[PDB]
Amino acid sequence: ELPEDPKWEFPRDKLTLGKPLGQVVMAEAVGIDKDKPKEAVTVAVKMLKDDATEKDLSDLVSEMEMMKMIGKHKNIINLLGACTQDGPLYVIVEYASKGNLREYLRARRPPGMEEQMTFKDLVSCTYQLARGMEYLASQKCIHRDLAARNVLVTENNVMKIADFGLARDINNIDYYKKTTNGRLPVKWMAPEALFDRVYTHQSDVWSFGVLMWEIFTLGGSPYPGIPVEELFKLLKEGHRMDKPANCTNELYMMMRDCWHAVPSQRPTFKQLVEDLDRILT
Ligand SMILES: Oc1ccc(-c2ccc3c(-c4ccc(N5CC[NH2+]CC5)cc4)n[nH]c3c2)cc1
Repeated sequence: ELPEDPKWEFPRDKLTLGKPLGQVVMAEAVGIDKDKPKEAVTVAVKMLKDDATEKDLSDLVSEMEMMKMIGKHKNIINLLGACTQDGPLYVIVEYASKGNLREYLRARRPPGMEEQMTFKDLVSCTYQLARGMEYLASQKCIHRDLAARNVLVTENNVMKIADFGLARDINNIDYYKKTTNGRLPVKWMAPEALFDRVYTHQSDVWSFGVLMWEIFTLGGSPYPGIPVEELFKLLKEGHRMDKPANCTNELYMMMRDCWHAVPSQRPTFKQLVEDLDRILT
């Protein structure tokens, strides 16, 4: 069924599938690193469950193809290889030993809210992620699922944009389907995505604002106490989240600018990068 692409193809005899982290498992990939071709490199492998749908398979194939076209960056989980032939589809990606940003932040919370993090650590985290999105945007990629749970942290605390399952080319949003943007978590979605069936880089900027609010609240849930059923109405009425606890007015203004009603009046990722560098220096 799946064509050949031997630049990306990786032998199935050299992949030992370990414990779970579709389903993702810890694996050892012997010779996946070009410069050390005998050593067992720890990677992440995404595959189908036994109860998978036709959509699950085209989603996974779509995700793989997306990660080949976007290329290489410090602040995105990078495609390492793929087993496409002669058995189950395996999509092989970088292992990030400290897991998702949400649990990473919640675990480092000071006591009494129910290694700790500095203001600068939270600004640095946001800045890493803005650089990741500046690259993705420049590669014509819209992510469509920016959230803390879809950021992974490496052993060295590097922030990696993950879960390209919903990612598209900019020119591959269907204005002429009702179902377009139907599988995006609504609490992270720009209103134009919710309503008008569009999605631009400026839709991702809105999401990145929500990610910022998650970062500065140390892994808090957006619109606390507000059901997704009521959020649609509160947004068109112009509701916006209030400032996180130890967060400066400045970074709150940044979140608020990401949540402008008009997509083209929101800042670009390039502008967020410039501004976050000045605050981090
Ligand atoms: O489409 C997808 C592509 C990649 C991944 C994915 C998910 C988890 C990981 C992980 C990962 C690494 C460590 C953890 N841990 C959390 C901390 N203790 C146990 C290890 C969890 C997840 N590394 N790389 C990944 C890629 C998920 C969906």
